[PDB]
Amino acid sequence: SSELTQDPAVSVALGQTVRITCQGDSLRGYYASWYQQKPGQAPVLVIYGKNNRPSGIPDRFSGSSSGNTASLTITGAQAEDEADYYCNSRDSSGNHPVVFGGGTKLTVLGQPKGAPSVTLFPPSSEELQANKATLVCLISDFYPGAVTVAWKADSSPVKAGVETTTPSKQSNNKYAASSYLSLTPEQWKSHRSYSCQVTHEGSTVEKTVAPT
Amino acid sequence: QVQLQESGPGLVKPSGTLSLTCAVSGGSISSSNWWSWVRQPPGKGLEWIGEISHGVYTNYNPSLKSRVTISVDKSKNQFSLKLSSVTAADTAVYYCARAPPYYYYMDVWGKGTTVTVSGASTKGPSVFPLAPSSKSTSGGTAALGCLVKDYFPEPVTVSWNSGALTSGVHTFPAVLQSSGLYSLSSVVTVPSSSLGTQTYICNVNHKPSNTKVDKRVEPK
Repeated sequence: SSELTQDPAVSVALGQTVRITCQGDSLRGYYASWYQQKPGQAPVLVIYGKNNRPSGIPDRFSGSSSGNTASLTITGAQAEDEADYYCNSRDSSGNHPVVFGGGTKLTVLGQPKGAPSVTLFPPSSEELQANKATLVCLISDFYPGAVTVAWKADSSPVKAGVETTTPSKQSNNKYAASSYLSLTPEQWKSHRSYSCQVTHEGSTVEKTVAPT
Repeated sequence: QVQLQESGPGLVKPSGTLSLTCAVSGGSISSSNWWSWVRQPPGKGLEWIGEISHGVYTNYNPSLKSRVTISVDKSKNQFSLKLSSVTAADTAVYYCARAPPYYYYMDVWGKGTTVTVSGASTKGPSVFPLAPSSKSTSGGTAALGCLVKDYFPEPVTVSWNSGALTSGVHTFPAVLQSSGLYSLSSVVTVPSSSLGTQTYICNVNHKPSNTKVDKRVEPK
């Protein structure tokens, strides 16, 4: 429940038109403003007032409003339109505080698949001098944003000491993730190698490091 | 041409007072504009905090009214936010923004500053070089980086060569370990032919713990 309500999720195919709606009793008499937000960045104003658009926002963003509702329309959606969208206005009660909608996560369907790029770093000599050891497996540029990570000491699967991040959206709308294998310096030096195996859409990429 | 920049402590103890400042350039702070504060908890929606205009008229979110103060320093052309009696529900990224005096909107935003409310103590990270080698070198391209290990709280900023190196840089989101400490890595992709000539240095800054380190990354 909110003063400004909007659907939490909506999808659109590449090149198609989607419309995001905002409803609230404050919208009669206050024109809603719309904001686009990509993960990790500040919100960006895209539409305000009566289909008024700030300088620099592409023409495919338009806005409308009727009654107690406001609508943001994205005509011919591109990949760079995938983001969260918030509506916003002032309340009609009291001294008119600013109220935000809950947010709408827009998914742009039909984007091309991307295979993960994997880089595996061995423990640094400085960390080993500190009686610690960390294997760093960096995964980037994969789409869709679902990956499973498997670690192996020599050839045997390893689950202890593994901490993996959730995938996060990059600037190019692909996803990134990292996985850390914590070891004692004795474990690292007493094995022939360790491997990070990254599986994505049924295909697997493996990187291997060894003490030397 | 107005630009905004937040600045804050990063960590605030429970029931303490959060204090932030926003530096304003390209516009007088005494203008008819409504200088505003907005926050956003991790993974949650935006919440409006308050606004001030002419350095006199304030308007606050009713759910926060008794705890919020927004002030203006005309000599420094800044405005500030103070939130008292904080709890974990106040852990969020805080933005300063600008609204005009006629429709409402916030067209100019700051970069945002992270504040976490927690009773735990700060923790400075160890910065380890991730050295390039033949195993991290595919073609005429080499990968090197820095491991920023065991810090609290978020965030950590990582640049390369004092910001003069931006192409090929990828700073990954941090992992939250079972110990409650964060660790992240930043990797840069460079021509493997430049390894013997170009010096590569990662600039790590963790303000909550006063940890500012420039770590040189060399091939062993």
